Amino acid sequence: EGLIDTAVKTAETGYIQRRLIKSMESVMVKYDATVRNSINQVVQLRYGEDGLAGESVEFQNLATLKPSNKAFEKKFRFDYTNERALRRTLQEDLVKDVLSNAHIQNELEREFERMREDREVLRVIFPTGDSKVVLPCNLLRMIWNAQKIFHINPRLPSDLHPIKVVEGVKELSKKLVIVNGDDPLSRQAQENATLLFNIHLRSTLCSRRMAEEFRLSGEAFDWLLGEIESKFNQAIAHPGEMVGALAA
Amino acid sequence: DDEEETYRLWKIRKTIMQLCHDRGYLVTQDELDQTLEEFKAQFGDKPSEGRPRRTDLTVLVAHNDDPTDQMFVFFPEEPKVGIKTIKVYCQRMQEENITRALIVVQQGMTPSAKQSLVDMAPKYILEQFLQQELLINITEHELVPEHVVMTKEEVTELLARYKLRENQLPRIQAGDPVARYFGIKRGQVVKIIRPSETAGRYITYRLVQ
Amino acid sequence: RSCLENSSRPTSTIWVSMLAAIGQRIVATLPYIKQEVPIIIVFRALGFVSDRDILEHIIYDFEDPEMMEMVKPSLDEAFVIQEQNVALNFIGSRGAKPGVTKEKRIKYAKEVLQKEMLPHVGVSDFCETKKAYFLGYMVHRLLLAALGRRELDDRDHYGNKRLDLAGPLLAFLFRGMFKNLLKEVRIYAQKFIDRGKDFNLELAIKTRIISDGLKYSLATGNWGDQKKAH
Amino acid sequence: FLLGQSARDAERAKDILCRLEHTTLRKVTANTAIYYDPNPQSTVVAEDQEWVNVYYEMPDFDVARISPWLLRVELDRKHMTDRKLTMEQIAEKINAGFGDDLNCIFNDDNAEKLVLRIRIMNSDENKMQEEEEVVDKMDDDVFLRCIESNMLTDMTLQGIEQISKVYMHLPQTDNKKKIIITEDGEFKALQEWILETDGVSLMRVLSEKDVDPVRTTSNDIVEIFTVLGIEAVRKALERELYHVISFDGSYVNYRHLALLCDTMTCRGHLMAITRHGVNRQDTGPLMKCSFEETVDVL
Amino acid sequence: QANQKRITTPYMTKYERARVLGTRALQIAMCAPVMVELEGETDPLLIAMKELKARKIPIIIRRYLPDGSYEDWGVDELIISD
Amino acid sequence: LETQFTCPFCNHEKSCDVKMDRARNTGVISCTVCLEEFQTPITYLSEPVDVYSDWIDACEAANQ
Amino acid sequence: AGKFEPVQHWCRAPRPDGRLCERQDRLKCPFHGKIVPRDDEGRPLDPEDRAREQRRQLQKQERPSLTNLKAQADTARARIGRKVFAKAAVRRVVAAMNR
RNA sequence: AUCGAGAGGA
Ligand SMILES: [Zn+2]
Ligand SMILES: [Zn+2]
Repeated sequence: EGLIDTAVKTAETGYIQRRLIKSMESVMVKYDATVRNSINQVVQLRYGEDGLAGESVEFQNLATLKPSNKAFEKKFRFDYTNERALRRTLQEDLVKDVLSNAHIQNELEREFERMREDREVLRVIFPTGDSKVVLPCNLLRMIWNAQKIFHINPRLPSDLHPIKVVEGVKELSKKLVIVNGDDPLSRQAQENATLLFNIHLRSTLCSRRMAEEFRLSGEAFDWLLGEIESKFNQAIAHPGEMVGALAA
Repeated sequence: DDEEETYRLWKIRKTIMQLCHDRGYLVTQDELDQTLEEFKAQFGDKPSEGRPRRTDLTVLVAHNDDPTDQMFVFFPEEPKVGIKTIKVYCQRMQEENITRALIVVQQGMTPSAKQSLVDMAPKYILEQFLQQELLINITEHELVPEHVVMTKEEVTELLARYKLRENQLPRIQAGDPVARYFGIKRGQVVKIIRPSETAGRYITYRLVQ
Repeated sequence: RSCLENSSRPTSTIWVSMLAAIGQRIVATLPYIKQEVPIIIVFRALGFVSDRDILEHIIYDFEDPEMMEMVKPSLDEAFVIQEQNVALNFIGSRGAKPGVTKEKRIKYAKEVLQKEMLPHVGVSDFCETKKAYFLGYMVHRLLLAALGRRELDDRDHYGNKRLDLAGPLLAFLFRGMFKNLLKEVRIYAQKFIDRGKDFNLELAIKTRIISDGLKYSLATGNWGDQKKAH
Repeated sequence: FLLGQSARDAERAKDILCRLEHTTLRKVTANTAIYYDPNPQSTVVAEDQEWVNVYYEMPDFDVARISPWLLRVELDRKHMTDRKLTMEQIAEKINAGFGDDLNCIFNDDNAEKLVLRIRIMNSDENKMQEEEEVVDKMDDDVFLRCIESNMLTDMTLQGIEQISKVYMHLPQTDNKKKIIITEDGEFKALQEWILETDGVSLMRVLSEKDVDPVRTTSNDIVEIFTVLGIEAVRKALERELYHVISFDGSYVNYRHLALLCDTMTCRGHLMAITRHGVNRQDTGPLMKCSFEETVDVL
Repeated sequence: QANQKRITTPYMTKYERARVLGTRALQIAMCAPVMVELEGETDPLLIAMKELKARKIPIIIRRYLPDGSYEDWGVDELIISD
Repeated sequence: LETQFTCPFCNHEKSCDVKMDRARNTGVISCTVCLEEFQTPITYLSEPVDVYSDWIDACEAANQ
Repeated sequence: AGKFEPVQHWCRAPRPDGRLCERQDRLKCPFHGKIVPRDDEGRPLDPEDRAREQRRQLQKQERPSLTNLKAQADTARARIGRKVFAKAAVRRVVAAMNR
């Protein structure tokens, strides 16, 4: 029976392979980053739905999807009020700034509110709570690389001000562009094409995890932002990619 | 038996009010969420006794943007609607000066009535629904993503942004269940918002054909 | 697939089939007859006229009413034909050329029933009892299958199969070649008897037919007439 | 998928199962017989005079209209009670299907045998139209055999005609369990009854009273396209291809499946990966001829 | 299309790199002048790769858009990813 | 089977057609060239060629 | 998934004889309609349901030329025949028979 | 040299 199946299955599968190629052979990423057929009809406005090449993405976990509300708050909401925990996590001039500067405290609070909103968006996208997702830049491995390149001692307080984390992640998000243009259609399509990656970026690279868990220094964080930018741009699909023949 | 017909009539009414609200006609929250016992209280519990008659079920609604833009919903009593009944509704629409109506039919519609819906279409737009296809609102089903009918201005902005002709958009048939639900005609565009497991969200656009 | 014990002709296949008030009707696909015949008409053409006498060939124990109920629709269907001559006419109306006289249609039907239907049971006259019993056995086997009392046959079961070796394979060729040789001997000699004079048979026999037919088929492996190689 | 308590109580799930699965009279009938029973007052079947007389010793129907041919059907208790079906409903379905032209009477459920008695009711004028009493087809016993053959197989007692079988089970796998977000914000899986069917009739099933109309779905994509439209079949086709590809644990990057499903659906209708789809696009003739139908295309 | 707002990606594609290197190598083999100093390297394709890394290749890439417009980009304007 | 026949009287080929009047259990065969017609009782088993055979037999019976 | 035959109750409306009914119908009685609880003289045990049932009993108590060729087309046996011999009906039957 | 057939390899 195994010899029969080995001899008989092959014609049907090879015919399926042929028909798929002949159905998709001219489907290509254009220089406008839309995916179009030979009659120039739009099949996808961005390849995949995200503009990325398939070879440059890898499995990652969305850290905010599964936690309970208490564990989410405990892990992600920066506590600027426990002076001794700050003193154990941040150097003295940072603790003095964070304890007193109400503007910085408001920035940290609305950082957390943006994570809370992102969590509710994820809960709609992944209603079965499977956190496993495929995304371009492996953030945890890049953080582990920064930890080793810059000899980060996990047991000492960091010089990295949490406001530099908030601002740096806001500025990085503006450089990861899949849909170009200032008009509201471009702006909305850009927000959509990068929503899940930006949720992952904000939740991984939040001020509290950078203080308590990753303990990166300022120079290591400055390196991490450039690494993420460079690796994201290398993941974008190249015009002329014959993505139909690849899919077939 | 009457407990079945009254439930059917209630469900159909609820779906029609949801449809009217989604088309943008002014529908109150109270009638949008009316419960079965409130339907029994307002219209009756024995339609075989004629309580309600399906003539009692008729709906008239006006658009949120223009109180003179109005639509009927008619529930013919006969199971298989013929041209006589269409002519009666055409007359009522002419005297009330109402250009849109939905005709909800129990079993079907005659070929002559079907053609009569085509042959008056520029001045009076009549649409057919079976009652069976109104017993569930298909737009609540998890496979159906959010459909938003675009304005002509928004279509001009879309085509200008992506520098494309209408014939280069992907299509939707005018007979598509959701196109029929929204009542969209040839040459309109529907924006579709769907979640995506790789971007997070994706919008696509379909030209009605 | 009936074949006479000596291969004077190729096999002829008879099908008796049960069709998919409505009831299960049994019909025969006989050779050289254009249309399926109700089996009870075939039995009447073989000369068994009463329904009881027919069922005695098909249902060996009458105290079995489940089989009786299953033959009953076929006794109903054929009841309009009740005499052997009408049945032989009915069969002969089909297959025979439409214009021929009644005697020729009857004779055609008798010829099919003797020589073409079930030749392994016999090709002689007075074989009709043997043929009625075997055709009755065929219907009985079909009834046992329809009632689920006997299992359907397996085409893979090697008891149901035969291996044609070199001998039978060469005999198949040599029959056709000897027939073509006799044909050509008739064709040669007739244009001498048409010319009123005796012929030398040593010139009539074109020995190339056998010598090159067997040689060609063994050379190429096309097992048949060289003219029909595809 | 079921709503409400019918998702927890197995008896309510079984009630919906009976509401879906097609049951004809044959599925609940043990045997049928046709009798010459010319006087219901002295029925030739002995075992049932005690109830038959109770129907005729009252005025609602007239023995002068009764045909002497009786159709007698015996039902069996297990198949009736597995369906919560009653002979009052069976008779109601008979009279709904044939009107007043056909008379039916039935026994008490106290009996060890469930029986109903059917005969043609001849409410004609007694015209001397005596040429075979009908212009061509049949006598009443052959006609009643035809009525039996029809009633056994083309009379519906419950269910949807296309739904040949229904199964119910608890899903062991979380992909079919209901997932909820708790008040504490955790995901939780709920083990609830689902029904799986052989045969499809999505539009009828969605409209059943306790069926969850949000989650219930077919695997037939043409049914999805007909009931729910082009974007629904775009999502369902992705689900079905994903299920086939992932069944052995293999993984293919989503964008390949997405691009195939978009190619199959961008024209607004289900385009087959076959000459009947690919070679009906606006692609030029040289592209078409490289696939199939080479000479006819040109 | 106006040149003041080019909208195509500023990165050179893998296909552009491939064809630019091939075309430039064939030019060098046909005795086109070389825009870089050579450490005695003689292979036209190695020379082309030196000129690519130097940003000295005298070639314009004309990127056609789906609407039939185009953008002209110099090889020295593009970011080289390899 | 063939459903058009040569006329026994006028020898024209495919000139006779059969009308199966099932409701009256009677079959009529008519020649379009000479309009000779014949009627025979038919059964549900009966077919055009049985009507033609009945006509040829009636003709040969009249030659006696 | 369980099954039982709880039919200890009886239809207890009066017969035309004035004797009470004794038929063990489950839910509908051919002579009496939908079954309801009734007293020792057959009156419903519901002041309102006995009124709706009395109104239903009142509704039940409240409810030349040559031989036209259509007059043979209305007989009961032709009405049944047009169903049972319908081409679609006979096909759906034989489709179920082949299965 | 072509056409056809058969036997083999992965
Ligand atoms: Zn003639
Ligand atoms: Zn009673």
